[PDB]
Amino acid sequence: AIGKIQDSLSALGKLQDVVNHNAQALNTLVKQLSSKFGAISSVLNDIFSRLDPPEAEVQIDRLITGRLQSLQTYVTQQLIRAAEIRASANLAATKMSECVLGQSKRVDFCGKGYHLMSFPQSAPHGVVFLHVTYVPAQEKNFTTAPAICHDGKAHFPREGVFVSNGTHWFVTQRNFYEPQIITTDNTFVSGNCDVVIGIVNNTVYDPLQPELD
Amino acid sequence: KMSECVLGQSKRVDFCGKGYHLMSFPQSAPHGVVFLHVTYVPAQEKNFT
Amino acid sequence: PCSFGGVSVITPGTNTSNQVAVLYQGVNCTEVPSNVFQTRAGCLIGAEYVNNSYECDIPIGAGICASYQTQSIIAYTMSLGAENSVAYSNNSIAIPTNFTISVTTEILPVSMTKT
Amino acid sequence: SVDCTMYICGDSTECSNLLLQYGSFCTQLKRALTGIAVEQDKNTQEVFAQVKQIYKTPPIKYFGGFNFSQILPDPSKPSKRSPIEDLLFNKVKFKGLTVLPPLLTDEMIAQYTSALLAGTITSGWTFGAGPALQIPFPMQMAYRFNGIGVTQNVLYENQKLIANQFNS
Ligand SMILES: *[C@@H]1O[C@H](CO)[C@@H](O[C@@H]2O[C@H](CO)[C@@H](O)[C@H](O)[C@H]2NC(C)=O)[C@H](O)[C@H]1NC(C)=O
Ligand SMILES: *[C@@H]1O[C@H](CO)[C@@H](O[C@@H]2O[C@H](CO)[C@@H](O)[C@H](O)[C@H]2NC(C)=O)[C@H](O)[C@H]1NC(C)=O
Ligand SMILES: *[C@@H]1O[C@H](CO)[C@@H](O[C@@H]2O[C@H](CO)[C@@H](O)[C@H](O)[C@H]2NC(C)=O)[C@H](O)[C@H]1NC(C)=O
Ligand SMILES: *[C@@H]1O[C@H](CO)[C@@H](O[C@@H]2O[C@H](CO)[C@@H](O)[C@H](O)[C@H]2NC(C)=O)[C@H](O)[C@H]1NC(C)=O
Ligand SMILES: *[C@@H]1O[C@H](CO)[C@@H](O[C@@H]2O[C@H](CO)[C@@H](O)[C@H](O)[C@H]2NC(C)=O)[C@H](O)[C@H]1NC(C)=O
Ligand SMILES: *[C@@H]1O[C@H](CO)[C@@H](O[C@@H]2O[C@H](CO)[C@@H](O)[C@H](O)[C@H]2NC(C)=O)[C@H](O)[C@H]1NC(C)=O
Ligand SMILES: *[C@@H]1O[C@H](CO)[C@@H](O[C@@H]2O[C@H](CO)[C@@H](O)[C@H](O)[C@H]2NC(C)=O)[C@H](O)[C@H]1NC(C)=O
Ligand SMILES: *[C@@H]1O[C@H](CO)[C@@H](O)[C@H](O)[C@H]1NC(C)=O
Ligand SMILES: *[C@@H]1O[C@H](CO)[C@@H](O)[C@H](O)[C@H]1NC(C)=O
Ligand SMILES: *[C@@H]1O[C@H](CO)[C@@H](O)[C@H](O)[C@H]1NC(C)=O
Ligand SMILES: *[C@@H]1O[C@H](CO)[C@@H](O)[C@H](O)[C@H]1NC(C)=O
Repeated sequence: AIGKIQDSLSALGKLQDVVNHNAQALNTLVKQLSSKFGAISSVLNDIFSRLDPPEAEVQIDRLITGRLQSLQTYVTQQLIRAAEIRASANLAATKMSECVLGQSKRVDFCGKGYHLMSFPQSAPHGVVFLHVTYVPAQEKNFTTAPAICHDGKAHFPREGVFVSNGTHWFVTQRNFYEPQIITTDNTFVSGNCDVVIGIVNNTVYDPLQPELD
Repeated sequence: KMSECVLGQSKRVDFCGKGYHLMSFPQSAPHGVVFLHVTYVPAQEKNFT
Repeated sequence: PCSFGGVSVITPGTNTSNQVAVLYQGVNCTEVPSNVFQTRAGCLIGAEYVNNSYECDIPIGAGICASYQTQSIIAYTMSLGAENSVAYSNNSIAIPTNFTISVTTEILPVSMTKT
Repeated sequence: SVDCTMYICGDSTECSNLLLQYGSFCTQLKRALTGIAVEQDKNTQEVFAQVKQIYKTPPIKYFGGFNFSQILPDPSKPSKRSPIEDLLFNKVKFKGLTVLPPLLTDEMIAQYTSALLAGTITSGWTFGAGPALQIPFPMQMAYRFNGIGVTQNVLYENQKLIANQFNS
């Protein structure tokens, strides 16, 4: 199952998007220098070469305002985008603690299925989590009952569910089919068989008497 | 909340309603989601030694 | 106002095909200037509308997708998923007798370039 | 979305040519608004599309005494909402300024929420870790009491009380 992971790789679009977004802001920031913003030219030396100071101060001030606005746009977006990568780094740090340094009961926080363990891998500007999960398979249907009556008393399972294979009843654990005989060491007693809806008759075996013959 | 309150039972305090979490049911809203949280709340305490 | 709206081009990628269809958003197909289909979302040109429903391939919008399956390009209503009834009864249970171990990936960004 | 040309100039050729002296400001404006418009459909898929199958409840809507008819779809209403969802939905081209429709319609969200409801009533929490496994509801509630520190006999001897309290 771990071997199949390489086949699925040989995905990381979330990591390429971070690179793309910054490359696009740097390519745009440079391109915005070739704009006249309504001035006679876009080059602060050419203005002087063909114009007197009284009027050149106005033309250069227009270009300065335009390019200063470019920097304000750039920095504002970097702050808004840095908050998003920071929120992602907080999620990755939280999973590093809760998925890798321990076992989590949080649903879907550490993969799909029942969390067993996770292994980290380093990626460029990111982290990859290999989530190992427990998935049940191949179910069968059974008849069940909440309790069993014996000697006029209600017996409830300590852990597990009562199942019937068609002719006999057993106790099983809830996550894997593994039947055992219903005994007095497997169950506990509480109340009488007059309050439980759906209680059924069966035999609960006491180990004491067949030891005493 | 959808995964941890509706598709399971949470032990996180106050995360899935006030009280001991039993279950949740989703409802749709025009631009959001409404959760119905079902909790267990004890009542009528007595004194003991 | 004299009807206006954006124009978008739907393309499978030049490494798949060079065919394209165009949706004129909330434009009637009589006021735009083969396969012409009028939908409540605008005028769809270049795809045929079918009554079947498939898994989404090329997403157009408002529940409609296109695919290269049955080749030109088609417009169809998306399927939502498989359907399944749980065999519920008042005294029946289902318990697994076997299991598998699965591995899945999750990817998270942690940093940008410092400029 | 906003068309920058119709906002700034508004069908004027003298202004439209002047926009060429400012560079690629409209390119930034379209990408900034489009990049956050795509996320809005992703936001709704991640909340509701958390189930692979579209689950249905049995016609015999009756679960150990619990009445769920106010949260399940009611086959006699606009589209297909529960009686409670009807309260939730009933209580709540200028010059370029365009509003785009969502990808998922309200009918499609209702169908995701009704499938989640059917799964948790008939299958508990098993459909989120594999195949949906049926178990009777009274027994689901007993497991859920065990998970908070209450023994299961406390539910089974008081089943009628808990169903009455839930329904009210
Ligand atoms: C249910 O399981 C039981 C136990 O396996 C089956 O009953 C027989 O039980 C006796 C002991 O009391 C064994 O010696 C037999 O070998 C069992 N037979 C079989 C076929 O396993 C019973 O048959 C099972 N019921 C059904 C409907 O399959
Ligand atoms: C589960 O439901 C079925 C009906 O779907 C119940 O079967 C009925 O049982 C009563 C007695 O309680 C009989 O008089 C009816 O004739 C049965 N109906 C059918 C169609 O056979 C069954 O009792 C229920 N189980 C529990 C534990 O309540
Ligand atoms: C389970 O076993 C008990 C004990 O044998 C049954 O209780 C008897 O019920 C019959 C009527 O069906 C009465 O005439 C007897 O007086 C009861 N016996 C006692 C000791 O109270 C009970 O009916 C059985 N349950 C089923 C479903 O057969
Ligand atoms: C348990 O006993 C204590 C006393 O040991 C009770 O305390 C009373 O509290 C009320 C206010 O709630 C005061 O007005 C009384 O003066 C207290 N009584 C005494 C004797 O100090 C407390 O109420 C008892 N708890 C329960 C649940 O009955
Ligand atoms: C549980 O599942 C595994 C397969 O995932 C079963 O193991 C296979 O059993 C067959 C014979 O039935 C062998 O030919 C294969 O070589 C086994 N596979 C492996 C990887 O060992 C296993 O037997 C199943 N358990 C039950 C009780 O059916
Ligand atoms: C579950 O509750 C609903 C109401 O939310 C019950 O429906 C009402 O039933 C009474 C009696 O037939 C009618 O007078 C009302 O008009 C019904 N309300 C609606 C909105 O139709 C329903 O009967 C309950 N189910 C059970 C099994 O008790
Ligand atoms: C536990 O508390 C509930 C109330 O929260 C009690 O149930 C109520 O009892 C009164 C008096 O008999 C009735 O008039 C009400 O109709 C009951 N309410 C409901 C919703 O059924 C219950 O009796 C208490 N349990 C114990 C053992 O005292
Ligand atoms: C269990 O029985 C139901 C019908 O009551 C059926 O639909 C389902 O497929 C069965 N499960 C298995 C594993 O056979
Ligand atoms: C893209 O083209 C290459 C060949 O240049 C081919 O190997 C690859 O499969 C193509 N990708 C798609 C998605 O068709
Ligand atoms: C387009 O106009 C025709 C009449 O010329 C009309 O029949 C049709 O319904 C219109 N389409 C839309 C989508 O309004
Ligand atoms: C699709 O079905 C409708 C009836 O529901 C029918 O009127 C329409 O002509 C069908 N479309 C095609 C392309 O056959």
